[PDB]
Amino acid sequence: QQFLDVQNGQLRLNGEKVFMSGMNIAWQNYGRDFGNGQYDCCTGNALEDYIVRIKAEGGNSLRIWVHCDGGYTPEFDGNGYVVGTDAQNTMTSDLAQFLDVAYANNVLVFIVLWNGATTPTSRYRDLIYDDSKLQTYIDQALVPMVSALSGKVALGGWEVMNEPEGIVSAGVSDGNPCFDTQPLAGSGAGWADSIPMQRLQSFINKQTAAIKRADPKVIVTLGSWSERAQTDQFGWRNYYTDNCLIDAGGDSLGVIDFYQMHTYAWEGAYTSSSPLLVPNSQYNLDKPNNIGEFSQSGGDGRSITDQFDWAYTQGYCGAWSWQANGGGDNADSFATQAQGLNHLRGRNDQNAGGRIDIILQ
Repeated sequence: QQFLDVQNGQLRLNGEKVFMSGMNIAWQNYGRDFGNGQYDCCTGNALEDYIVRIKAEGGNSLRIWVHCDGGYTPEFDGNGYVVGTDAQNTMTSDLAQFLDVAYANNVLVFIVLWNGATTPTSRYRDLIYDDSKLQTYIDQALVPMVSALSGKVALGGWEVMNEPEGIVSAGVSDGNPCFDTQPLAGSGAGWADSIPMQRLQSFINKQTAAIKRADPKVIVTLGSWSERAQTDQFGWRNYYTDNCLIDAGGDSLGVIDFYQMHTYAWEGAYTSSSPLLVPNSQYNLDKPNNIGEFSQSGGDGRSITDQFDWAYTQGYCGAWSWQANGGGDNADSFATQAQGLNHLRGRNDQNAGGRIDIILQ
């Protein structure tokens, strides 16, 4: 049995280079889609409809978020130790149902545990700071879930945290360059909290390692809010290299498989080092790279088709637009995002992004 993997700096499925073309969902009911019987009562039909509608437009993948700010899941006891994925222990079965639908539609699913783009709830923040509590998350929620889901063919990968740089203390010197955030000074990082980089990296490293012990074939990614935290080129730094994650968390297995840069324009202009403006090779990375979020509305005027085209032709392993539910600042409509999916449908230039029309059988 074949699952999505990485070789020779390429994303591959079975023999073949593949490109992940799709949308961030990123949720239906934010932080309340999976777990606590929500999928069967309330969210499952809407969520499955996104899978179908994405595939119908020619996409082959999606990114979806689960715990978010920790406000609903996972399930914390009175002292902040985690006792399970959710109060009703439905999360795993809920995701199972979602993944079975994805398989039936030949769509690969990328699952994001935590959100770094909003301020954490105190129980979630405490997992970042207290390893004893984090280990209960790992043992009581994450490992059992990951293990149980380890045979689902449509599970493309896990992602510990969306945009850790939202909650990082930016512009702070350190003797260890892995923990030094001076390259992020003036970037707008740290809009939601000021947690040290080392603690974010450790949190990531430990959970990544735990996912890979529970499922030794699954890939893991980590979506940074801009290129500024995932390249050592252009004056930036790559905070999620094997060496930095291991330096922070101590676990040799806690390494990611593909880099993922999000990109949006600020005051109507992208950075000159935006992944929608430079070819992925200029980042000189040791893993493939996915443009994991972007949008036409959150761009500089270029069209959604221009953006998917750039990702496909200039060295990236995927492109996920923001976002299928159409909601909030910098979200495009589903219809707009569909135009980009349409544009990549049927492509299979192995010298460029590779196969779009994937078949999971």
